[PDB]
Amino acid sequence: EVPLVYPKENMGESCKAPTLPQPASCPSVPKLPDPFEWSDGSGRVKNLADWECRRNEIKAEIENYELGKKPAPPQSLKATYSGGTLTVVVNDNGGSLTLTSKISVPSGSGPFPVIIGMNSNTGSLSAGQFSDFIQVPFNHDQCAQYSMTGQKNTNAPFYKLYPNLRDAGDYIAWSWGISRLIDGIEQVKDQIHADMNHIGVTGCSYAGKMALFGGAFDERVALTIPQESGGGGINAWRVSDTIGNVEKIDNTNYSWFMQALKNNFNGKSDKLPYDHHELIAMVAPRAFFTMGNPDYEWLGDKSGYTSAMAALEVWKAMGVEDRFGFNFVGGHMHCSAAGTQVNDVNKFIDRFLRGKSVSTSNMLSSSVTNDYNSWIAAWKGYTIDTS
Repeated sequence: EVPLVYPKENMGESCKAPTLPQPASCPSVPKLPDPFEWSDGSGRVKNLADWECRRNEIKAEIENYELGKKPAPPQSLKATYSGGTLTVVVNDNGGSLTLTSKISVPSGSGPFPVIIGMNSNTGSLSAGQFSDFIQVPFNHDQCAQYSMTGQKNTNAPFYKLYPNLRDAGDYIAWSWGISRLIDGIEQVKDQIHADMNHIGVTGCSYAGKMALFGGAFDERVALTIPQESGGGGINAWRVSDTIGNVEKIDNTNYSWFMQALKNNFNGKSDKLPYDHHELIAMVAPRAFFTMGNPDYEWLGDKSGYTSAMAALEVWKAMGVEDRFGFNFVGGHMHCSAAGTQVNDVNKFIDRFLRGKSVSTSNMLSSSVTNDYNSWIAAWKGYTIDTS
């Protein structure tokens, strides 16, 4: 079989860093870059061990051009569970940072699957969809302060611990904090009966982008569920440039992302060696399900829909396309899932987090349409050898 999840945050840390051309020497790839093409233009992924390194090239490209580098695991990490609260103490190069979450543990001997919500248990999905889960809220402000002015708070605890990261995007702090939570859950696992092979992550809107980066950048996340992530999330920068008045390089904020993206690629997103379809593909071969809301134009769902279809090619290539699913539909308020969305994702929570043999074969339901073949025609229908 193809792994559904991995024991380590990054199985490909041993891979060789890709070439990273200066922005002005970057080729103009006007449609969506080829996710299987090595960063140096020298061919295409062949097997699973290759995909891990291509995943790490995508990671390195996203870190280099728009987020900043996720720190490696810290030198020291101590987690404790007392009074319903998990507290995680991080030590690295003479600094400290502490995370604290009020978690809720199901009754019984276990083990229990895990759901990490952004700023809440279960995020913007209902507690009922995870009534049988360990529920761990990620209080993101304990790493970087959420805000919607395009300005950064360099005194937040992450930036105090890595002061030379004050140019990095806030999404790299948040991804790193989610990986520190999972570190602490691992440490206390036998005490709360956590099943480390069934951890999910979810959030909506800004919290949707947070969940996308969080699970893309951590291979111990067995199901990544961004909800209405919009521009800067599942949406491709390129396609969002072709539609109008959406979140895109021109108007997003440059504290969550690096100012370098605007300065080097605004009006020239064809020059990016990557796009966000490959951010989604960093989750492959693990399970992925996302929700759209075309009723809000600011989310740019034609770009999200397009980029999701592009990402699916990576699951197809590995013969696991039933681990990828979405649902685009209107008729619901932002961050409150439509009825069909609650049902669709519940099939994914059952199979990939609860372990039931539900089927998930073709859940690509969307009231949004777009010429997505136009964006992926060059590279498409590739396949990878799975041993």
